[PDB]
Amino acid sequence: AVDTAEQVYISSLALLKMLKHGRAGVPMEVMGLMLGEFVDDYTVRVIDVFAMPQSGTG
Amino acid sequence: KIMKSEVLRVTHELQAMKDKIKENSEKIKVNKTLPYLVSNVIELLDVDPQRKGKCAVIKTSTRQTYFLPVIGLVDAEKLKPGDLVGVNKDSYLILETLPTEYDSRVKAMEVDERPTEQYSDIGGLDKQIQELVEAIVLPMNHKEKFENLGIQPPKGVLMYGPPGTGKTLLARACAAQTKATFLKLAGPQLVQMFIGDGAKLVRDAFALAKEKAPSIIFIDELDAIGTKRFKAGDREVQRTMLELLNQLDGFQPNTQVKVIAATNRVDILDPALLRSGRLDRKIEFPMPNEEARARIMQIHSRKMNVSPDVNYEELARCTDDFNGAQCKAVCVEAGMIALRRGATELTHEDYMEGILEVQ
Amino acid sequence: APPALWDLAADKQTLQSEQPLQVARCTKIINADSEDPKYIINVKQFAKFVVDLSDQVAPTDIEEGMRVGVDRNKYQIHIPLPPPT
Repeated sequence: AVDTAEQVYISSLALLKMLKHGRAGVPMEVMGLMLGEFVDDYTVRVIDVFAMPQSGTG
Repeated sequence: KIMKSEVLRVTHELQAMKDKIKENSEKIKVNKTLPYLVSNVIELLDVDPQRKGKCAVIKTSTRQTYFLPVIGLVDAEKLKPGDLVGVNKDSYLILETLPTEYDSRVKAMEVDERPTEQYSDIGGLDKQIQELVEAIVLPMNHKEKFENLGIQPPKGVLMYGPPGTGKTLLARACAAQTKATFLKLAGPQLVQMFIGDGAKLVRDAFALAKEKAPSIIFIDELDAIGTKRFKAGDREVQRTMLELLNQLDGFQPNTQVKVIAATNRVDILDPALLRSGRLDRKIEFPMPNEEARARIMQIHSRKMNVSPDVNYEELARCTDDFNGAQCKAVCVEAGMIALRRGATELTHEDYMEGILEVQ
Repeated sequence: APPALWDLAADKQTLQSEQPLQVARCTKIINADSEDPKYIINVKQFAKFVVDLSDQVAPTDIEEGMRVGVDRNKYQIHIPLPPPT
């Protein structure tokens, strides 16, 4: 039972990938996966972000 | 054979294509799974000046109009102004088009799979019913021979004669031999309160005959609406009727399911009912004589315990100027009071008892 | 308030029971059935819908023009219901 103060680091990679993914953000539900490395407890860094093929289920 | 050794690479590329079509062909099931709503389609050809012009007008069930071109898979019976088409959530594309009904009051007019009675229930009519039995058996199984001889079966047969002769249960008895889907339709059903209903009923009849599997559509009481008047309601029945004749005259692909008709009287004979597709087969069905009435009454009464001492002379004398369904009512009435007569065996007085009972 | 006391104390499990039974698509009634997978349905808002049958309802329990419960997220028929004066 312990909690810290975390903060999500956002570079321009994930940002621009979410902007192109937002351009491909059709009303149909879309999927994506974020990557990165966990260095400590209260920090998180994202580097690699890609898109996923759409499906009828969403 | 050194020049033919490059075919192996081509076959490897083709089988590689068959190996790689499983994924992009596999997503067809997850993308084309279920159209969530129903949207009406109206065909409207556009022009772009490939860059070819092709578009269509869409109308959703919620009264919302959108824009989309003609898209989807290979279309053969599509491109018509119909309903019940495939559509996704918001992409509004056409994926699976299937023709739809509604107004079920006309769609479910007479939903009959097959009847019980057969052609072997009557007696003394083979010389005139054999042409119809041929005209329903040979166009169903001998379609192969129709190309060697170049034969197209007629679509309009006029089963006319005095009423009460059984022109409905007998055509249904032959419809049991057709093995196809039987669909009745009444003449007065075309006369409706609202305007333009007869067009929807006729285009509905050719919508289920044209769209559905090979079936059998038998109509009756056509003479009750086939009046050639010179406002008037029978002139509205001339709009709907002449519309049907226009669909039996201007449609060369009408080689599909036949339309069998029967009139209870030929007093008002429409002269425009003469054509290969129209009512050309005019086989006269007169009132059966006492011999023929004893035949159809004997085969229709071969199930009840009838006394063997029947010479048919008394019933042959009592049956004067009668019809088929009248003797059927005499048989049914005999099967009705013969129960309460105590004797389980049918007596001979029950014939005249029924004749004088119902008539 | 006395009737709402025991039910107010019995309202705790209504939060863990709120996730199920939440489905309600205005009880849309069907019209006909061309094939067993796809069923043509029409909602009271004059919007005709089509959805496949779920695994919780048997196909033999479907009647022509029958008001039954149906999901508004998966669009499937979760559970039917028996119901003029």
